[PDB]
Amino acid sequence: VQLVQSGAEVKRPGSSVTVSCKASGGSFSTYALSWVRQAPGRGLEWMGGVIPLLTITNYAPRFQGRITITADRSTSTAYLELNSLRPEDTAVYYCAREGTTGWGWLGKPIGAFAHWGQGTLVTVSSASTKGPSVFPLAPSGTAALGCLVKDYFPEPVTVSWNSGALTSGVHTFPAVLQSSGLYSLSSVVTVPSSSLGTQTYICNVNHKPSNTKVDKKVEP
Amino acid sequence: EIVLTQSPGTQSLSPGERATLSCRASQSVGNNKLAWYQQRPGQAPRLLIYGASSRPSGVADRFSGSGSGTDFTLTISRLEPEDFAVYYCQQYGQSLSTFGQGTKVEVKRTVAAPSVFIFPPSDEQLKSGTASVVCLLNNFYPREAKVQWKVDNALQSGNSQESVTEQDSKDSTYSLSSTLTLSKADYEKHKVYACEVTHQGLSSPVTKSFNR
Amino acid sequence: NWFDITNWLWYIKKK
Repeated sequence: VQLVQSGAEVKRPGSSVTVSCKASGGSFSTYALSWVRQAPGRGLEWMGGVIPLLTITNYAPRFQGRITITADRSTSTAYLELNSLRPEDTAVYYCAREGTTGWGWLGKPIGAFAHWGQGTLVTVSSASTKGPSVFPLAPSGTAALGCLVKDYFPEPVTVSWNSGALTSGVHTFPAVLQSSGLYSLSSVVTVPSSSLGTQTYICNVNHKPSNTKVDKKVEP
Repeated sequence: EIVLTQSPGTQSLSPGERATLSCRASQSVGNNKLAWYQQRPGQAPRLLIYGASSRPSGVADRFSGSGSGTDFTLTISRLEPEDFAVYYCQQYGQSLSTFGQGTKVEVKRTVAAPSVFIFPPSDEQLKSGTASVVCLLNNFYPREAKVQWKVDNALQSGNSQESVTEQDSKDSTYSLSSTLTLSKADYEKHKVYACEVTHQGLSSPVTKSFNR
Repeated sequence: NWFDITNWLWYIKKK
């Protein structure tokens, strides 16, 4: 059994999002499929689910009136629709199907969620795609230095150092969401002071949605 | 609605130790339909126990579940490196399924004060009309830390943000980055930029600062 | 309990 979900999506406040989940393996029709979300840094919240053969949905009271879960047995695909979106609906949405006992995947259902999709990040925002500026955090036995990747949208951004050759002492921090609705993150590394003469330090920043790919040399 | 309470929300333990995690339900969980999941940063949760005490094949037998009614326990007989993660309980003994808020099991180590570094705005950024000043609190333990920005000794509010890394897999420390942001014009109205740090490993607050 | 439905389903479809 594998669940594959649709890709990340940016949605405007007040819009509706649809996220899909394609199952392959075992039986689609007679096993319970649920949706569970997780806001950034927060816990898992069960939203609801569907048993496709019976078309019996079951929604958390908190989402009853905003949510529709459907199942298309011809494609083994399940859908979550969530309406009237607000910033607090920003989260990773996972589909999950109940496990089964014993060998194979056609055994007796266990209710609990054994099989999870990879998750779909839905970001609710009015911001428009924007690439970051990349600014050095110049170094002053141990020195610190880094890069400030400021004002980008949407997530994600990745950062490596010296094309992946420098990992020791590297800390790349979670992004923070600024009042502008744009993100900023920082990446730093600590090194021996004496290497500042002998060695080059370059932060490789990649923001695919804006095609910002900057390799910023950071020096004293 | 069944409220599940996982308390404490964090446990600091050493590799090889035993861990017992509590899940208390506000009402009796129907037919002991209580599951436990593990989640590591950046990953989907993974089912460990279902029906209070049943373990899927594939799941390490050092995880066991027990309890019934309102009082449930996940036991990890001996913690391996990969067991340091977040654990959630879930009840599905009623149509309204609920999760606990999770318990993070993290690596206990000796107290380590942050090394603190302050970074003035880059000349590049200053050209653009904005000034961000960054404070780094590096490799500290435990996670609890505070930074306060002062500008000419005036305490700042509403113009900074911070984040914290995940516990380092090698040295079990945390680091924190804070950015103070001002317009260039406002930045140029002041001289001293200071970040003041408080942490259990410091007998009194540490200040790093520069003079614009 | 909606979470028990599929189990009944599984049982009645064996026979």
